[PDB]
Amino acid sequence: AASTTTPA
Amino acid sequence: GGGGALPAKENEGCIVSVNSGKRYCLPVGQRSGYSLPDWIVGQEVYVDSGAKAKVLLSDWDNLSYNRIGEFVGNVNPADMKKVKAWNGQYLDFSKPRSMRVVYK
Ligand SMILES: *[C@H]1O[C@H](CO)[C@H](O)[C@H](O)[C@H]1NC(C)=O
Ligand SMILES: *[C@H]1O[C@H](CO)[C@H](O)[C@H](O)[C@H]1NC(C)=O
Ligand SMILES: *[C@H]1O[C@H](CO)[C@H](O)[C@H](O)[C@H]1NC(C)=O
Ligand SMILES: *[C@H]1O[C@H](CO)[C@H](O)[C@H](O)[C@H]1NC(C)=O
Repeated sequence: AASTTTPA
Repeated sequence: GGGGALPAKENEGCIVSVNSGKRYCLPVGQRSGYSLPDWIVGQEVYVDSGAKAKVLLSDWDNLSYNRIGEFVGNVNPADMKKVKAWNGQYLDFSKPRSMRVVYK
């Protein structure tokens, strides 16, 4: 639904 | 902007550094990279947007998690803070990390 960020 | 500053074009949205007056602008229809350029990322800014443009900002990278605040016109620096976000929180967009410009 939303844009996400990179994981650890 | 104040007197002498080049105005945002009608289809352009800008963030302007509070410290330096230097700007980062995009036309309607464009977004930043994963983060804003290193010289401005996370720095204190205000929005200066042309009449047809709306600036979407996030305090996080990549315009993410509905942490999105919307800004039109020439915004006072203090009005970058405590702003309604898409996700229902009120967030600080004074030091943004990512940006998109859309039609108002
Ligand atoms: C969030 O990022 C994705 C790509 O990873 C898309 O560009 C999406 O359109 C972005 N969301 C917003 C609000 O610009
Ligand atoms: C963020 O995470 C989602 C999983 O919920 C996706 O993997 C998406 O591609 C990720 N976005 C980025 C920029 O890495
Ligand atoms: C991606 O980074 C953002 C901040 O930019 C958040 O920390 C988010 O929780 C991160 N997502 C993942 C899956 O670690
Ligand atoms: C994921 O990677 C990006 C660069 O690709 C960012 O550095 C981001 O802050 C990273 N996410 C995590 C949770 O460290």
